[PDB]
Amino acid sequence: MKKAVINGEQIRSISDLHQTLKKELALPEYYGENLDALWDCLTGWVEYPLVLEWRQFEQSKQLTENGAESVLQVFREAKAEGCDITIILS
Amino acid sequence: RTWREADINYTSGFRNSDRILYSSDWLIYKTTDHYQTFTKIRCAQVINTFDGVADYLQTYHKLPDNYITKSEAQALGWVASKGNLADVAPGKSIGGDIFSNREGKLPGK
Repeated sequence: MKKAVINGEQIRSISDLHQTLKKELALPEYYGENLDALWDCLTGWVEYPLVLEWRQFEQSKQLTENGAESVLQVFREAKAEGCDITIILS
Repeated sequence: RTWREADINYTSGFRNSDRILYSSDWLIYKTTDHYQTFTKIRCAQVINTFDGVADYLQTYHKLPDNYITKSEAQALGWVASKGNLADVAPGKSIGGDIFSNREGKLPGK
């Protein structure tokens, strides 16, 4: 049971969100901090179950150039593929 | 156009940041910075393994035999966290999975 917590109001940028993920998901140092990289890690690194708690999700959308949604979609898509991911949008 | 990806330069341990990306019309790209940037394989002399696999792909239209998808590797008890791929599937690499070109860096669908 891996816990990943994103504090949405802390995010200063899309790159800052990937860095938060690199930390919370304990991704490798070469993590490319992009959507393709994230997908690679979700299906080829992260151990499950995973609980992704995304606090102030709504603020994080503006603090990213609308990039938070595409990051969310990748988690949703991993979940759809059968990864045991609990997604909390708070 | 659809895309697929395979790992490059993988021997043992944890996975690395190198990938070859190939399309349904046999465009072929590589990334060595984990999908941050891509460069078109534009071949030349077959010196390195990116060149090797790209020229295989163009010739046979499939990955070499040393490749298994992620679901196949898992089926054999692959745990990326541990980095035990060379354990459950000796001499194998991950490759052949659909690649969604999510950042739009490669030529569109």
